[PDB]
This record gives sequence, C-alpha cells and structure tokens, in this order.
Amino acid sequence: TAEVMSHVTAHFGKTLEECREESGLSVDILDEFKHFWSDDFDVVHRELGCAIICMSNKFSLMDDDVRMHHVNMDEYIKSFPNGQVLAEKMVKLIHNCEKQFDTETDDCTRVVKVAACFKEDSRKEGIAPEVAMVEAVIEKY
Ligand SMILES: [Mg+2]
Ligand SMILES: [Mg+2]
Ligand SMILES: [Mg+2]
Repeated sequence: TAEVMSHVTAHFGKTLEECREESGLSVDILDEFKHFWSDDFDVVHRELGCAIICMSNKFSLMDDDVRMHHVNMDEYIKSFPNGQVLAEKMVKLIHNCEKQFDTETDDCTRVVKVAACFKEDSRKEGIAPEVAMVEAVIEKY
C-alpha cells in the first residue's frame, strides 16, 4: 500500500547523499529521493540507476547479479509498519520489471529502466505514494 511504500522510500532515500559522488547524480537531476514519485519526475538517467545500485548495496537489497535480493527485500519491507501487505506484491512487481530488461548489458541503465517500470506499475496498482506522504514520514528511524 501507499503508506508502507512511503516508509520504504523515506528510509531507503536517506542513503542518496552518500551515493551521489560515485554515481554522478547531481542535485539538479534529483534533489530529494522522495521526488522519485512525483508525476513531474522522469525516471531515466543512467546516473540514478548507478545511485540505486549504491543505495541498494548499503542495505544488501541487491545480489551479486545486480538484481534484487528477494529474501532481503522481503525482510526489508516487512521491517516497516504493515509491511507484510506490500512485501510479496512489491517483490513481484520488481521482479516482473527485471525480467523485461534482462537484455540490457549496462547494469546502471538496466536498473533505472527497472525503476521506471516499477514506478509505472506501482501507479497502475495504486500503491504509488505522493511526495507529500513520503515527506510526512522522513523523520522516522
Ligand atoms: Mg561514477
Ligand atoms: Mg548521460
Ligand atoms: Mg552486497
């Protein structure tokens, strides 16, 4: 659901600043991770793919194939209030997106394409949070 997605995003997004330098992710491309969810933000830069790899590896959310670690993701989403309602759905969505971009050779590009797909499908499924909702939870934890 949208509130669980907001907590996941608020928390995961804390690692964006430490990942900017090594990814090339200028604040002019993405200032706050919460904006990932705005209708007015296109999820397309290779640099954001590179940032997402960086951020994910902080929390061991990707495996050695630079794909989602399913068990670690499920455990992560379960760590938030009401997380069990999103965990299986979110892993499914991410994995179903991964399979669409398995032929992309560039890991950074592959992950940003997976990310745009996940945002799309999340909007479609009605679990995509508003930027306001992510912001409302930024203080936690
Ligand atoms: Mg770099
Ligand atoms: Mg470029
Ligand atoms: Mg690792």
